[PDB]
Amino acid sequence: VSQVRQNYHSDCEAAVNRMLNLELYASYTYSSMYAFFDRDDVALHNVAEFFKEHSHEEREHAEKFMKYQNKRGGRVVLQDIKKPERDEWGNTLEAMQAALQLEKTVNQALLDLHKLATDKVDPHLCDFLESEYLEEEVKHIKRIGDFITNLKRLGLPENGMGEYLFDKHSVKE
Amino acid sequence: VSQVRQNYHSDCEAAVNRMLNLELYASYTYSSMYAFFDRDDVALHNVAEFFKEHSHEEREHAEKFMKYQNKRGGRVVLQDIKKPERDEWGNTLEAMQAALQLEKTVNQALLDLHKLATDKVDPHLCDFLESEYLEEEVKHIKRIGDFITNLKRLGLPENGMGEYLFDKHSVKE
Amino acid sequence: VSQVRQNYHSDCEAAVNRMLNLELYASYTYSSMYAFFDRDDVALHNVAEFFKEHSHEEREHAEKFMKYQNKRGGRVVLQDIKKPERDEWGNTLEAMQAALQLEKTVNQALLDLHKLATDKVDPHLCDFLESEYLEEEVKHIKRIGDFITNLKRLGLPENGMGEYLFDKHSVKE
Amino acid sequence: VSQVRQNYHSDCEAAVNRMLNLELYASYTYSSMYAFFDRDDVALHNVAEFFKEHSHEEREHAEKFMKYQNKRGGRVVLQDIKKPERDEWGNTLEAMQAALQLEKTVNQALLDLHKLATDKVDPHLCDFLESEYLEEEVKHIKRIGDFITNLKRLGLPENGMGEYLFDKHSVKE
Ligand SMILES: [Cl-]
Ligand SMILES: [Cl-]
Ligand SMILES: [Cl-]
Ligand SMILES: [Cl-]
Ligand SMILES: [Cl-]
Ligand SMILES: [Cl-]
Ligand SMILES: [Cl-]
Ligand SMILES: [Cl-]
Ligand SMILES: [Cl-]
Ligand SMILES: [Cl-]
Ligand SMILES: [Cl-]
Ligand SMILES: [Cl-]
Ligand SMILES: [Cl-]
Ligand SMILES: [Cl-]
Ligand SMILES: [Co+2]
Ligand SMILES: [Co+2]
Ligand SMILES: [Co+2]
Ligand SMILES: [Co+2]
Ligand SMILES: [Co+2]
Ligand SMILES: [Co+2]
Ligand SMILES: [Co+2]
Ligand SMILES: [Co+2]
Ligand SMILES: [Co+2]
Ligand SMILES: [Co+2]
Ligand SMILES: [Co+2]
Ligand SMILES: [Co+2]
Ligand SMILES: [Co+2]
Ligand SMILES: [Co+2]
Ligand SMILES: [Co+2]
Ligand SMILES: [Co+2]
Ligand SMILES: [Co+2]
Ligand SMILES: [Co+2]
Ligand SMILES: [Co+2]
Ligand SMILES: [Mg+2]
Ligand SMILES: [Mg+2]
Ligand SMILES: [Mg+2]
Ligand SMILES: [Mg+2]
Ligand SMILES: [Mg+2]
Ligand SMILES: [Mg+2]
Ligand SMILES: [Mg+2]
Ligand SMILES: [Mg+2]
Ligand SMILES: [Mg+2]
Ligand SMILES: [Mg+2]
Ligand SMILES: [Mg+2]
Ligand SMILES: [Mg+2]
Ligand SMILES: [Mg+2]
Ligand SMILES: [Mg+2]
Ligand SMILES: [Mg+2]
Ligand SMILES: [Mg+2]
Ligand SMILES: [Mg+2]
Ligand SMILES: [Mg+2]
Ligand SMILES: [Mg+2]
Ligand SMILES: [Mg+2]
Repeated sequence: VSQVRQNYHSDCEAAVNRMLNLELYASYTYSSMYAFFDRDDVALHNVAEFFKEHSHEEREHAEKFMKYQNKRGGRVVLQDIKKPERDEWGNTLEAMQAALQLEKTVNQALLDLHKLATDKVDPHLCDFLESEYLEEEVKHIKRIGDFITNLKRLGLPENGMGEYLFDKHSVKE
Repeated sequence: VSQVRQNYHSDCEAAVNRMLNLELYASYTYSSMYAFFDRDDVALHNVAEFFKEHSHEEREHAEKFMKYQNKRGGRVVLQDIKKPERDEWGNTLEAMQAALQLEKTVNQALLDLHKLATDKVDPHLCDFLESEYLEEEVKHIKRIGDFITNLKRLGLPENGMGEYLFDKHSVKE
Repeated sequence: VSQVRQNYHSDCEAAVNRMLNLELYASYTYSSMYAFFDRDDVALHNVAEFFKEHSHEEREHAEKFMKYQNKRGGRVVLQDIKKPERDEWGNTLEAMQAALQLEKTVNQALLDLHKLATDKVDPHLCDFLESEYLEEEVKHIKRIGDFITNLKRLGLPENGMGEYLFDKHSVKE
Repeated sequence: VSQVRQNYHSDCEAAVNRMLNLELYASYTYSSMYAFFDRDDVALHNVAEFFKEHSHEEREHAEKFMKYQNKRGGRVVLQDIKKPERDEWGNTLEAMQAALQLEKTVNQALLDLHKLATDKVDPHLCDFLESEYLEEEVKHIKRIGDFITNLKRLGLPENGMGEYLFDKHSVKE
């Protein structure tokens, strides 16, 4: 084993690699959303830029797992980054609904990793998850839920004026 | 009696303690409104922050009565702060209507205290009320009434787009 | 359930609401202490301002629980804020002794909530408690204990000169 | 009558002149206290300077009544400024006790003038009293009472060390 490795279970190492792939998957889905909202026949630029920012964030989340793996003496093992589930995202409401589920999927995986870390008596990995990931997920989920609420209030999906207003007044940088 | 006490009727002292409790009650009701508008299924953040600010104001109003009581040689006597009348506040219109009635209840109590102070020939307490409270109440009542007018114009309670517009254009910090 | 809610047990949600009430209760007790030490026949202003500051802190602690509840998709439910146990607080020693017990009551409730969160496998709530509350409690308890030690050294309750010296040299802003 | 005079009763004009004399009397008493505490066999300089400051304040209070009288079209009529009741003031406690009674005498006279003004339906004179005098009296009375409390706590009159400590830690500029 690595000279640095101490109290780091094989199962946690593998789970970190799986998590990294999921972060990368989330990044790629948000890129798809960005591109959709930048289409000339969609054209909700502030929405698009929100998704772009989230794509970037998720990619940083992935980088931080790679660094974590090496710090603990584990070995980064990459897998294919699967393409997003959809090619087209309907409208701002549908996209936000998809983003909420994505975030909850990410969160569940983080929570599962934390439970594994707990089981294996790995306080360092717990702390990393709690300090760098779990609160950010709560924040994202809350923000997106709040957006959904507003989109529904604004009459989505039918009310185009409402969709326009949201893009112009909600999606603050 | 206190060495400082001069021209301060027992009835005014007691009425000051009652008023203090009412200020605290008002603060707590506005906190409830804040929390309601911060819910993920409500999500009107600027509305929420308006109520939060008013909660803070009312708590300062209470502190100022405590200081006043001691300055005059009276004794602060606290009672339970009753929970707000509702757990849920419907929508921005219903909440603003409740806030208007709350402010008018506060104002009536202030006016009643002023009449007591007058009756007891206490110019100092009159002046305090006039200089620190009565004008602020008029301002609040006016602001909230103006909001109600606008909320009705915007189609509340039914018109969700109108509610959204209000949150984004009216509730200035 | 709320669209945001994920891994948040009903029991934890209720316990958060109870905790919030206790923070508010602590705030109100410290306000009472402030008012007592501001009395003309007590007149220990720096002591009074220490308690005032703690009142404000506790109220901020309460606000942070309200925000936490909403972030997790729970629902804030308020109860009456009970009046403090005493109307009068004796002297600086008695008050500090009461404040120590108050802080320990708060701490015990936080520790109990953490144990519940642990039992329910809620790392997010653990982290919140550990990062925002538990260390602050240790600090407060230590500070107040240190004050008690000094008050006893200074001859409280009998030694008025000692009480005066404490107010003028210990209770630093 | 003066060309400016409007709604100004002869009784109020005379009462203003009496009040002015009382302000001047208060000033002169505080000067006496200053001189006593500056004696080489008393030597409590910070105490002395507190009284000096109050002497100056009272003299400004008198000036403001003179200006008020002329503004309303009354005529300033001066009387002798009587010497203070004592030549010697004992100690810091005795002096503060005398200052408390002096302030309460001043306050009573102000309150009496306000009642006269009320009776004569003179809102301008009411307002002047409330805005320029009555709150300052409450503040002074409170401050001095607080000092008395502390002086008693410190063991006055017998405890010279306590008197010294008060001069060095209480009588802030
Ligand atoms: Cl290992
Ligand atoms: Cl598709
Ligand atoms: Cl985080
Ligand atoms: Cl706009
Ligand atoms: Cl009285
Ligand atoms: Cl309700
Ligand atoms: Cl006002
Ligand atoms: Cl849940
Ligand atoms: Cl009691
Ligand atoms: Cl902490
Ligand atoms: Cl010192
Ligand atoms: Cl006239
Ligand atoms: Cl004499
Ligand atoms: Cl004044
Ligand atoms: Co752009
Ligand atoms: Co992520
Ligand atoms: Co990067
Ligand atoms: Co983020
Ligand atoms: Co905000
Ligand atoms: Co108020
Ligand atoms: Co405050
Ligand atoms: Co008046
Ligand atoms: Co205001
Ligand atoms: Co202060
Ligand atoms: Co607290
Ligand atoms: Co606050
Ligand atoms: Co931690
Ligand atoms: Co603290
Ligand atoms: Co000097
Ligand atoms: Co004066
Ligand atoms: Co001058
Ligand atoms: Co006035
Ligand atoms: Co003054
Ligand atoms: Mg090797
Ligand atoms: Mg392995
Ligand atoms: Mg933009
Ligand atoms: Mg495929
Ligand atoms: Mg954190
Ligand atoms: Mg007494
Ligand atoms: Mg009474
Ligand atoms: Mg805002
Ligand atoms: Mg009840
Ligand atoms: Mg005014
Ligand atoms: Mg729902
Ligand atoms: Mg439940
Ligand atoms: Mg201080
Ligand atoms: Mg009770
Ligand atoms: Mg910490
Ligand atoms: Mg003429
Ligand atoms: Mg005349
Ligand atoms: Mg000095
Ligand atoms: Mg004579
Ligand atoms: Mg004033």
